[PDB]
This record gives sequence, structure tokens and C-alpha cells, in this order.
Amino acid sequence: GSELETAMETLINVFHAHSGKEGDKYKLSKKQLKELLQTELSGFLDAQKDVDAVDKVMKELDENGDGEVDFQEYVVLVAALTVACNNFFWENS
Amino acid sequence: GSELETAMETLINVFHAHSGKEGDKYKLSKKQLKELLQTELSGFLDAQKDVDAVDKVMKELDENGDGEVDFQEYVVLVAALTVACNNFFWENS
Repeated sequence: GSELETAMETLINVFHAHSGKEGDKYKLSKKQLKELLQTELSGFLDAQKDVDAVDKVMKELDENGDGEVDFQEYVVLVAALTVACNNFFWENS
Repeated sequence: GSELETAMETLINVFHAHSGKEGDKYKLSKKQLKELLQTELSGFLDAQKDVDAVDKVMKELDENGDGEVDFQEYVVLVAALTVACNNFFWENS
């Protein structure tokens, strides 16, 4: 297909949107990322099938505050929580 | 926003679409992933600003054939190539 490209542009759209606000408009911070993550995934957080997995990521930012990440990194996490809330990947039957 | 969720569903839509075809409909293979990757990112491959970075991923699958990956992994790679072709993250001015 070709929709894949549409998704990539969508992810960057949001990331670029929160890129401003507070901090330098070039990268996201661990503290700021904490909000950006849930702020958007707020819908998924509503019902987490595996909070234990998400907790690891939530506390990960708590440990590092002055730290930072990149765009790709923002794409990895979102997928981590998406799976935790989505059981369409835990199928075994 | 809330579009982020739309992107997540889009990515899974394609992945789930190619999940069938050949092999077990549960996970993607290194060999099969090679096609799925470019097959979709075929548009980006048209003009790669940094083929050196992509080559590392392309040859990565060549090394491992009987290997395998997961959904999240498919989300990490796509972001790797997206950045290589996208210079909106290499800004320095």
C-alpha cells in the first residue's frame, strides 16, 4: 500500500506540534516526553492490559530528567505502550 | 491531539495485511521483512539522503534469514529509514 507514509507524517505532525511549547524546538526532554506520551496515549492509558510494562517506561523518565531523546525514540515508545494496551499481539490460540 | 491513535492503527493495518501471504500469520521474518520494508517505503527509497544508514538495516536482514522480529520492531525500522530520507531532523541552523 502507501498509507504507511501517511502514518509517518501523522506521527511527526504531533511530535513537531509539541516540539515547541517549552524547551528548545528541536528535541524532546524526558520530563516533557512524559506528558507528551500519556497526553496523547491518554486514550490507551484508560485501559492498560499490562501496566507493569508501561510502568517500566513511566519510571524510566522519572530516573532521568535532564536527559533527552530523538524522534525515532518517540516512535519506539508509542509502540511499546500500544502493544501493552493492545492484546492483538499476545494471541496464542 | 488524538490523531496519534489513528497512525498506530494505520501501521498495524499494513503490518497485519502482510502478516499473511507467506509464513505464519503471527510474526514477520527477516527475509519477508526486507520486502515489506522497501515495498512500502519504496517511495522514500526513491531518494535516500543517507543510504549508508539504510544499508546497515538492509544488510542486517541479509545476515539473518531464519531470524524473526515483532510488531514494535517493525515500528522502529520504519522510523530509521524515515529519518534517513527526512532531513527535517538533521537541521542545525
